This record gives sequence, structure tokens and C-alpha cells, in this order.
Amino acid sequence: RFLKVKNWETDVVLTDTLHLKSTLETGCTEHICMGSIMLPSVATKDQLFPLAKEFLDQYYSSIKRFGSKAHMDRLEEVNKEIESTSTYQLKDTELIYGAKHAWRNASRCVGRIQWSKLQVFDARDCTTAHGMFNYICNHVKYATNKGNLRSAITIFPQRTDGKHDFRVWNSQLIRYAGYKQPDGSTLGDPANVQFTEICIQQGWKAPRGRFDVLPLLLQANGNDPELFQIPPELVLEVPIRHPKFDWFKDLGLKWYGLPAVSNMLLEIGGLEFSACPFSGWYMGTEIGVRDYCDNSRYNILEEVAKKMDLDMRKTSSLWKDQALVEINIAVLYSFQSDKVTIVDHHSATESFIKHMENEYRCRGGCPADWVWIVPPMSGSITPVFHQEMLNYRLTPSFEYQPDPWNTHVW
Amino acid sequence: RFLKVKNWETDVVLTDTLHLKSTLETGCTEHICMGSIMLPSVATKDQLFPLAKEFLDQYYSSIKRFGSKAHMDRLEEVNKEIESTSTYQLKDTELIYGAKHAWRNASRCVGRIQWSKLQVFDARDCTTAHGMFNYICNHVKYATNKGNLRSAITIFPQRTDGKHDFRVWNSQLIRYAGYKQPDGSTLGDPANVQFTEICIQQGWKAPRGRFDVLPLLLQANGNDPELFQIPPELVLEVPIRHPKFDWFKDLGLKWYGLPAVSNMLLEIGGLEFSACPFSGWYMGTEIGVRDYCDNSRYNILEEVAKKMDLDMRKTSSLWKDQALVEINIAVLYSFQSDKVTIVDHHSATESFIKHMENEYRCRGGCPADWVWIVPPMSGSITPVFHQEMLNYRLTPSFEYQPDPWNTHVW
Ligand code: HEM
Ligand code: HEM
Ligand SMILES: N=C(Nc1cccc(CNCCc2ccc(-c3ccccc3)cc2CN)c1)c1cccs1
Ligand SMILES: N=C(Nc1cccc(CNCCc2ccc(-c3ccccc3)cc2CN)c1)c1cccs1
Ligand SMILES: C[C@H](O)[C@H](O)[C@H]1CNc2nc(N)[nH]c(=O)c2N1
Ligand SMILES: C[C@H](O)[C@H](O)[C@H]1CNc2nc(N)[nH]c(=O)c2N1
Ligand SMILES: [Zn+2]
Repeated sequence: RFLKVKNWETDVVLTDTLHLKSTLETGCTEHICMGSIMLPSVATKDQLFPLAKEFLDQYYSSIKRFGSKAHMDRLEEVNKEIESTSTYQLKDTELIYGAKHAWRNASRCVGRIQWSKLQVFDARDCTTAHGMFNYICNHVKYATNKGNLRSAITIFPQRTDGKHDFRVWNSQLIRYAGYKQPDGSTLGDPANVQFTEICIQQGWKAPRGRFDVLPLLLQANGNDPELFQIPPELVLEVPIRHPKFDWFKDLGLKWYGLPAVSNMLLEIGGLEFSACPFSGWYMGTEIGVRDYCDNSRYNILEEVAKKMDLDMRKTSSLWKDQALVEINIAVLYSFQSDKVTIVDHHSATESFIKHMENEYRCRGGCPADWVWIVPPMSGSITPVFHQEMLNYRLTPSFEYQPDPWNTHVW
Repeated sequence: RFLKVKNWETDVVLTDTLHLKSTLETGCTEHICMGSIMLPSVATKDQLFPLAKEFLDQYYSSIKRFGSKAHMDRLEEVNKEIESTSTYQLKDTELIYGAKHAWRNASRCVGRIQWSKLQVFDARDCTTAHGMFNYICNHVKYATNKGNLRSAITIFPQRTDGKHDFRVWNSQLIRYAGYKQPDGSTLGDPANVQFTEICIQQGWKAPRGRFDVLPLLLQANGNDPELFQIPPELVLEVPIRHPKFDWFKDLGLKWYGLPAVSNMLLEIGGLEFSACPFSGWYMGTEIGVRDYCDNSRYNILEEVAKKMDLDMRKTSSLWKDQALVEINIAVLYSFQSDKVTIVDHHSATESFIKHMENEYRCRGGCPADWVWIVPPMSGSITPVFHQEMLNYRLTPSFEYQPDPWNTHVW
């Protein structure tokens, strides 16, 4: 009931009591661990007030006013508001608190040392896709900050009956298109080929190239979604060069500076925000390892190893590993030389350990998903590899949700 | 009750029903996943026959004679033998079956495609530490096979009352010593500094250098353990050179060819074999990444990056990643050029996926520990990174056990 986590590189032991406040379930049981399963698995008023009370208790605790009169009146105000409408509305303060803590609770996020430096854009007054576009543009502009990236979240109206959901159909605000070729191969990003076609179906005119920034597909109040093109001046892009290899330019790679997830669901006090695009900055490996080198993504290890003139006959020459490291030095160098915020996996993972120590100290724990926290290369030469982590579900939280096209009464 | 695991690089889905035969518990609950905890947590006759029956049922099932007369008579023979002595003895056939399946069930072992090619040395007639030494030497000689390594396990008498355990006090049959220096630094292997001292306490005369192969500390029938020096001619060693960098020789690194774990407990049919050294061959990264580059092991990344003349000022130059890849090419090249069996993490992890497909097909599943199966470098450019795995505990099994010195009535 007071669980211990050890770091096997420092012999440091932290004690977790925060997992006692855990509410949702993990997918694991006493007899099966599902910690490597990628995805593990309308509301009513009878369930809502417990969720609202729990959240309001932690909100008022966090401002040194747990159990005060203002707390009780808010509790009663929300209870009575749930009585009337079978839902309720968060204060601006509660909304900002909840969003920050959904990030704080994201066990898969190695970047949480920054969790309290989060800029919350309240878009709950939005009514139309055009409003969404506007709000999203201002998010991109603010978050990008001329390369001095700033963490931000934009929060559209909460789910009501379910058939009036706000949704951003893009998986990220900024992603590159993906088209299948006549010869079956893929140009651009294979991950987005279905979404790229959905935009063509709703009317996108595609410049069938590699790094074509997709338009936005914005659904407002459950209506059919609508296409919008982010102004190109708002899309900061980094050309990828290597500090040593000059042919690396000829590779002609570029990536966007702003990672901004837009397909997740923000849960606060039992309220569901189905459209809550949030952005930070990149860890290098997301681009250099996963985006560029996943076999189902840009899959460039072939080309880079060629230009390096590596022994590609044998798997055991580690030509793949050697090219992988060169690519990630190139992503980092290119972003830093452009003053565009980025963090290498060593800096990021060290900060997460430090963040973990803070959370165990001032909060009694830190939910953490080792499978996701350990970078996709150089695992054990980063300190998180050696860090036991307890994974558990705390709320407020970011949740996955079905893709909108699979569910939307169209 | 019929769980699905997906590979997110191939879109391949396998169905696991084998987890239903799972017996022991994982450490995880519905509310907390402990999949990154490194260690998760005398017998009686009233518990033994269930364990014996379960095992004998699976043994006789596996030879197409489940429920036959020979099965029932063995079941009755073992029941009556447990009645008399409150324990029982395995047939040679059952012992070999159990050991192979303890390996087959080792969810942390990426090497299980080989699980049925296991050479079982029955040492249950051993009575003394000298017998153990002899048996262990023959294991080393056979397994090493002039570099054409062969998987083997040597199985000493099962635990009886508990105070007559056979134990190999070494964590591996072959490991390098570790001594702390006058200036506090460590020479050799920091992992073994406590064990190295224990040998000095029991009488080892140490050649205080780096790669000094430790003696054996063998405990027989619960008596005090005794030191033995493996004949050096039996300890195959590989000098580490690089196919490109000639200074890599000046690094003066060498490792032993035979990885042979000796501190684990083999559980078969509820019987406990506390001394069961088993050996295979190395995956390159065990040496090149963990042994050489863990900060708490040989910690050589410093030196290698120096000789490579790498930018070590910035963490973000990835000098560590770049030196790490060079080291692992050197370990692989050096072993292969010496015809000493080794497998690179690409070959090994590909074979494990293939092994997984076999087990789901012909067995309904394959227990697998993603945290341990994914190599410590180049994670996502190997196929296991993308492979959902269910972890669960099947028996026969290899279990951790306390270090003998912490428990032994001395
Ligand atoms: C500020 C810099 C940030 C960094 C360096 C960072 C880093 C990361 C990385 C590398 C991942 C793994 C993503 C993947 O592999 O696909 C991740 C996951 C995640 N991040 Fe962060 N992040 C940052 C900011 C944020 C912010 C501002 C939020 C929310 C407000 C957030 C919420 C999450 C969530 C919910 C996940 C889990 C995604 C999933 O399960 O698919 N992060 N983070
Ligand atoms: C034949 C070649 C083999 C290869 C390439 C291989 C590979 C590996 C590797 C890389 C690990 C992780 C070890 C670590 O990181 O410390 C491991 C773990 C393990 N292996 Fe294998 N192995 C082989 C043979 C065997 C054999 C013959 C057995 C038993 C008869 C075995 C049983 C185990 C067990 C029980 C573990 C888990 C150890 C733990 O939890 O600490 N392996 N294997
Ligand atoms: N720095 C960042 N990064 C980051 C953070 C959170 C989440 C993500 C993206 N998380 C997506 C992982 C994912 C999800 C689904 C599928 C998938 C779904 C259906 C079919 C096939 C694949 C594949 C992947 C990645 N392979 C990136 C930030 C972006 C915004 C703030 S921080
Ligand atoms: N190819 C091989 N390899 C392999 C396979 C199985 C197990 C192992 C060694 N598994 C040890 C992992 C471990 C355990 C304990 C501690 C530890 C304990 C107390 C204090 C500090 C550390 C540290 C580590 C590694 N960091 C290697 C083979 C050897 C034999 C057959 S196959
Ligand atoms: C099967 C496995 O869960 C899947 O590949 C996970 C592994 N860890 C990951 N970790 C991060 N950060 N991002 C990912 O997409 C994944 N993928
Ligand atoms: C904390 C964490 O569980 C620990 O570092 C694990 C991670 N995965 C591992 N995987 C292997 N193969 N060997 C290890 O020693 C470890 N260490
Ligand atoms: Zn688990």
C-alpha cells in the first residue's frame, strides 16, 4: 500500500502513495501485464457529481482552501447545476488547473517537468468550424513563438449529448500528407494516407509531393467537418542538415517545428473535451528515429546508409544503427542552428528523472509508462531505462478517442 | 478471455489463449502496472501434488499420451511418493521437458526460438562442491564447443528441507572481478565488487586487474561454499577489435564468450532446483551496451568517444550514441572473426517475432516482457519494439532467488 520504485543506476528508492488516488484501470490484472499494449481498454448525471466532487476536492486542496466555504458553495453550485442540466461548466481557473494536471498525469509524456508552464486557450465559446480555425491558428502562432516554442492547449466546448462533439480530425495540427503511388509505393507520410484521402474526399486539392502540410478538418457542434489551410507563414519548418556530412542537404529532408496533438480527449471533472489540441516541442528522436526511420513512416535508413557508404550486406554491420545516430545528430543540429526549440533524448530523460523526484517528494508519486518514456534509441545510456516506474491512471487526463470518421453520424 | 496482441509495423494480430493456463501472479493489478519493476513479488506436501499433477498433465499431453495408463500410473506413483517423502523425483525425460519449458516460458528471454535445442545435464547425483566443480567444468567445455556455442543447463539436486540447498554463489559461471581502488574508483567490473570480496573472504588470492575471471563459489547440500578456479583453457575469451578503427585494440577490451547464468532457481512440477546454471550465447548488446557502457559497469563511453575525437561538450552532439554504435560493431566483428557464436540485436529480435508467431500458432501464445525483450539500443528500428506482448507467468519457470550469502545459516 506504499510501493517502492528503484533506480538501478543510482540505487535511489522512491515511495509511491499517489497510486492510491488512482481511479481508472490499467488493463493489467494479477495474472497478465498489458504494459506493452498500445491502446488499453454518453455520460449520465448519476455518475457526474462523484467525478466533479473528486476534481473539485483536488482543485480546492491545491489552492489551500480544501473544505472552506468557497469550496462547499462551489460543490453545491456544481451539484445544483448538474441537477438542472445534467452537466456543468468549469471556472476558467478550474479549466486551467485541470488541463495542467491532465498533462501532469500523462504517464507516457517524458516532457512533464514543464507541466505547470502550460498556456491554456479557452475556446469554449467557439460555435463553428471557422471559429475553430481561427482559434487553432492563434494557437499555432502563439505556441511557435518564432521558434522559441511555448507549450499550449486550446480547449473547445465540452461534449454534451454526444452527437454535438467538437473534433479536430487531424491527428496533429501540422502533419505532412501521404499518397500511394501508381507503383504502390508511398509519397510523403504513409501514416496519414487515409486522412490525406479523407481531405481529398471532402475536397482537398493536393500538391502530391512529400512534405505537403495537410489542411485542417474541423468539426463543430457535431456538424460535418470543413477544410481549412493554415497560413503557410504560421507553419515553421526546419531544413535538416548535418554538421559534418554536406550531402545530408541533398537528402532534402525537412520537418515542422511544432508538434501539436489534436486527436485526444481531455477529461476534467467528468467533463469531456473531445477537441483539445495541445503542443509542446519535439524530442529529437520523435523525428529522427520514429518519423524518419520507422519502416511504416518515411523509412529513410536505406538512403542515409547508402550516402554514408556503409556495409549494408550484413545485418550485423549495424549499418542501420550507425545511420540512425547520424540522422538524429542532423535533426538536433538543424533545429538548434535555427533557434527552434528541441530537446535531445539525454536532456529530456534526465529532466524526467528530476521531475520524478519532485513528484514523489511533493505529490507522493508520478505515474510513468516505461514503455513510452524510454527513447526509441540509446535506451540504456539514458537514465530512465534504469528507472523503475509505476504506471497508473490519475485524473484529469488525456484519453485516446475513436477517429471521428469511424463514429460520426455523417 | 481471448486476448489480442498487435504488431504496429506489420498490422499482424495474434490471439493469446495461453495466458489462461497462467498460474503465478505478475505484480500488476487492475489499478497499477508494474511491468518495469525489475523484481516483482520451504514447501509442503499439501501444495505439492497439485503442482506435480499440473506438470505431469502437461508432460503427458506433450507426448500424445494425456490420460493414458502410463500417465495415470505416473500420477499415482508421484502421489504415493509425495505421500511417503513429502517430495518426489522427476524422470530424466520429465527433467529435460521441464528445463526446456522453463526456458520456453522465460518471458524476458529474446533467445527462445532455440528453446527446444537445450542440452540438459543431469547433476542430481552430485553430493559435494568438488562434484559441482566437475559438473560445471564439463558444462563450460560442452557449451563453449570451441566457439560453436551450444545451449546447455546443468541441474543439481532439488531443494529438500531448505537448509540443504545446492547453490552456485556466482551470478554467472564466468564473470570478471571487481575491486575498489584506493582512490575510490573501481577496477574490473563494479557489479561484482561484493562477490569479489566474498571470494577474498573465503580465501581467494586476487590478481587485482581488470578482466580477472572470478573463481567458483559452490555450496553443496547446504554446507559452506568452496572456491574453485575454472581451468583457464576452458574460458574462451574474445579480444575486442574494430574492423575500421585500429586504436580500438589499444582500448584493450576483451569479454568471455560464454554467458552462463548460475544464480536462478528452476521450478519444475513444484520441485525447486536452486542450482541450475544455464548458458546460451550472447546477444551483442549485452556486452557492447550494458556491460561496457552502463554507468555502473565498465562505463567506457568516455574513452571511446575520446579516441573518436567526438564533440563531448554538448549532450546534444549525441557523442554517446555515436560511440555506443561503434562499440557494438566492434563486439560483433570481434566475435564473428573468431568464429565465436554471437547474435546481433536485429537478427535476434527478428527471430523472436518469428518465434512468437510459432508459439501463438502451435501453443496459443508466448509470454513476453517487452521491457526486457526490446534491446537496450536501437529500440524502434528492431521489430519487437513495434510488437505488443502479453506478459504472464507459466510454469516450469526460472525464478530469481535471494543471494546465498543473505540467507545461508553459515
Ligand atoms: C513541452 C515539451 C514536451 C515534450 C518534450 C514532450 C515529450 C513527449 C514525447 C516524446 C511523447 C511520446 C510521443 C510519441 O512517442 O508519440 C509524449 C507523449 C505525450 N505527451 Fe508530451 N511532451 C511535451 C509537451 C506536452 C504537453 C504540453 C502536453 C499536454 C498538454 C503533453 C501530453 C502528452 C500526452 C498525453 C502524451 C501521451 C500520448 C499518447 O499516449 O499517444 N505533452 N510527450
Ligand atoms: C541461446 C541463446 C540465448 C540468447 C541469445 C538469449 C538472450 C537473452 C537476453 C539478451 C536476455 C536478457 C538478459 C539480460 O539483459 O540480462 C535473456 C534473458 C533470459 N534468458 Fe535467454 N538467451 C539465450 C539462451 C537462454 C537459455 C539456454 C536459457 C535457459 C535454459 C535462457 C533463459 C533466460 C532467462 C530465464 C532470462 C531472464 C533473466 C532475468 O530475468 O534476469 N536463455 N536472454
Ligand atoms: N513532442 C510531442 N510529441 C507527441 C506527444 C504526444 C503524442 C504524440 C503522438 N502520439 C501518437 C502515437 C501514435 C498513435 C497512433 C498510431 C497509429 C494509430 C493507428 C494506426 C497506426 C498507428 C501511431 C502512433 C505512433 N506510431 C506526439 C508533442 C506534441 C504535442 C505536445 S508534445
Ligand atoms: N545471453 C545471455 N544473457 C543472459 C541471460 C539471462 C540472464 C542474464 C543476466 N541477467 C541479470 C540481469 C541483472 C540482474 C541483477 C542485477 C542487479 C542485482 C542487484 C544489484 C544490482 C544489479 C543487474 C542485472 C543487469 N543490470 C544474461 C545468457 C546467459 C545464459 C544463457 S543466455
Ligand atoms: C507495441 C508497443 O507498445 C508500441 O510500439 C509502443 C512502444 N513504445 C512507444 N513509445 C513511444 N514514445 N511512442 C510509441 O509510439 C511507442 N510505441
Ligand atoms: C528499471 C528497468 O526495469 C530495468 O532497467 C530493466 C529494463 N530492461 C532490461 N532489459 C534487459 N534485457 N536487461 C535488463 O537488465 C533490463 N533492465
Ligand atoms: Zn502491467
